[PDB]
Amino acid sequence: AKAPIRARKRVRKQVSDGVAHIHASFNNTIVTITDRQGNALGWATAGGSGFRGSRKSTPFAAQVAAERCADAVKEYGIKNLEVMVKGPGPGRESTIRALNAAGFRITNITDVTPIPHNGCRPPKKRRV
Amino acid sequence: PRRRVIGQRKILPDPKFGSELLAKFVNILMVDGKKSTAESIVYSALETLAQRSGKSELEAFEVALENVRPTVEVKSRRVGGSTYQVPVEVRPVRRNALAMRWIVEAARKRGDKSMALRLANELSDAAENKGTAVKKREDVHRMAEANKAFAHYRWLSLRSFSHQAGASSKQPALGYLN
Amino acid sequence: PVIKVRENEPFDVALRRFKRSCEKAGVLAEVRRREFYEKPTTERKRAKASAVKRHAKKLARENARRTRLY
RNA sequence: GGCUGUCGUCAGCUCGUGUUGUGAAAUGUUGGGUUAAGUCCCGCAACGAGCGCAACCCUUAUCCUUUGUUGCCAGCGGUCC
RNA sequence: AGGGCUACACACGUGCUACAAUGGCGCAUACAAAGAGAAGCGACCUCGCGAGAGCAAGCGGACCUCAUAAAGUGCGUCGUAGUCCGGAUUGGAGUCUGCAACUCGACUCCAUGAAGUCGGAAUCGCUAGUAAUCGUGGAUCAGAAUGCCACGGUGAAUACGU
RNA sequence: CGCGGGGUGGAGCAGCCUGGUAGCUCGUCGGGCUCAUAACCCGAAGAUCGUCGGUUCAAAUCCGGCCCCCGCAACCA
RNA sequence: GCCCGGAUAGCUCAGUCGGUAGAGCAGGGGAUUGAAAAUCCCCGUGUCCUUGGUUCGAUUCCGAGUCCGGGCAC
RNA sequence: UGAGCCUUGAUGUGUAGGAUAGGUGGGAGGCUUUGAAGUGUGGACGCCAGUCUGCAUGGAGCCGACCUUGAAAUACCACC
Repeated sequence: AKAPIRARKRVRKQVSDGVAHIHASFNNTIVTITDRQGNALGWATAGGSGFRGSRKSTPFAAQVAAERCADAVKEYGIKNLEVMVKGPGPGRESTIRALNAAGFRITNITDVTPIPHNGCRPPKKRRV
Repeated sequence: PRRRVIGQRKILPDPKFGSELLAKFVNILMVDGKKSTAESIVYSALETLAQRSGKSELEAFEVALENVRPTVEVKSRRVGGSTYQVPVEVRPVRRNALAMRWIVEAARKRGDKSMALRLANELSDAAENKGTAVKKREDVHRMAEANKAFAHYRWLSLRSFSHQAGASSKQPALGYLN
Repeated sequence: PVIKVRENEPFDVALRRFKRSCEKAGVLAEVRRREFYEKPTTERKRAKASAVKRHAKKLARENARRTRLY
């Protein structure tokens, strides 16, 4: 007779609020949830969400990474979020939009992107 | 190319029913100019379908088209380097035409005895979600689902917009600037 | 950015281009190239050219008035 | 020589005269808008014009008019209908 | 005068007819335009399986004749089997035009009856009375038309967008 | 001297272990795209397995002889 | 000659506590591009090795033997 | 913090079934300061609403026993 409801085995840790980091780049976007005190609570990515090819660097693929990730942290009973945004890729703002539409409350959309003060020499790519 | 947008010649309503959509259906069934032949093959098919099940004659016909209607279709705008298709909403008129066309394509290659049995089965199967043109709608929906949108000249669309004083915004779209 | 100091709830009108300190549109000049050390003499010293484009517009109003362009 | 195919029914191609350039040459024939069109309007050191586009031409689409057989038959008469 | 261009190992362009059931076969039945015709077209008549025959009216072109419009409509029939599909081939008999149809004609009929199950790479024509498809006439022409030239029947997909 | 390996469609290679089986990449020829060649695409053709014999129902294959190509060996005082 | 441990889609593995035949890649067709490289799609196949046995039924759960792979033997 | 040995407590969601089917014998029921039950509050909880149940409250029956369905039937004590 029985045909199932519960999505996973019973919740673990349980921290109520967390930080997310979206590393968006030209080839792929990675969304990683953490604790305030620095601990990965789970991740998912565009490439791991089954896109590959040119689809891997698209706002639509970025969204579907975020919703997949949102499932992985349900085991932690999280409700509130802050989000760090990181890099020049597409999906950069579109990933956030998927997190608020996941039912999460987002505290700050802090773009962090790491900028040399002139610093180390870039590669010279696309050459003539 | 093409200066002027105009089209659509106007069809005469069906003689038995007074209906426009059946009269369009008999055209897309029509080989080699024979309208009076296509008429009979359609009516004998339609009556086979409505006797099989349908309190109204056009009941089971209308739901036949409803299950094979394709919501979105895959178009190519040529980025090059292997394009990969772009979904577009299929306009309701072009929705009807794709849907009617596919049932008849399937009927024409059934190979059973007479187009009236071939057609009646292919409507019968697609009314009840197991036909040859159910499958082709489902296959088109699979290719449309996988290729959920992406598009090109994104950089050029924003700068061609800036050259006409057009806003700081861009999004995936077809055959034209974004 | 969407901006983190606007007031903290998600309000989705904010246009990220109309909300950028600097990010993207110059800031990542430093990636997938080194702008070869005085490549800027031909990349960036086209300042005269864009100052000319402003001069040209400021001229073109006046010539249209005396010629009666409409 | 005649003639014809083709680029192409693409819509362009150029003369006089005036002017600017040492000169080949440009100008007009470029600009603004519009069209099937160098089409038409506006506006200028270019002003005028010719070939070309359009037009006339035939044909078809109505309707009037006149004709009225070897065509026609609504009424009409006769009727083998 | 006879031979030749009309050969054949093969390769290619153009078109026809087909591979079928929206059909082929049979019988009954419907409504066109446009043209040609006194070197010609030729009814009615009786004869021939038929192509054709002879006998003979008529026509100068809205009149007579080529000329039975075909697909379509009706009804029956066949059952996915290279077949009641396809008819290429070849035998045999036969007709006509003309001096003569062997090389090098067209057509009738009996018989027979191939490849062909929608075609690799490639690829072309079209925007609406169009394409597709069905028949009809004509120029040349004693005799050879799938071609070319024209006429009318039935009559579509779709064109968002550049 | 001697010993062991080799002799395949026009080229280079595979299959060679008591066996019946011909494959790959080039080149070739026909068709296609292109103004035309190149390339690119599709189709096809091409070896009676060096040569002679023997064993075998059957041999490129196993066995024997000869010619041809290669590797090693042909010393010791 | 023992103890081990494996024997399935063509392959490796595996949904397979007995009530219940799959993931990854392989070949065909469709859908697109300077055919392709490359997306996306729908089929891919097994009496789980041959025999015993528990049982309400069980391949696997308990067992005997063939072949592969790993030890100690001699 | 692994493991063994071992002390007490426990889950087994098939097909049909009200639900409860770890293998299997006993067995017609167990009544300290009751054994109630039952609605309610939380916890564990997984082939999802299906078991056990701290405990507020209640001192006013679980439930088999041929009560029924099913190869096996349940309560309740052993066995592992």
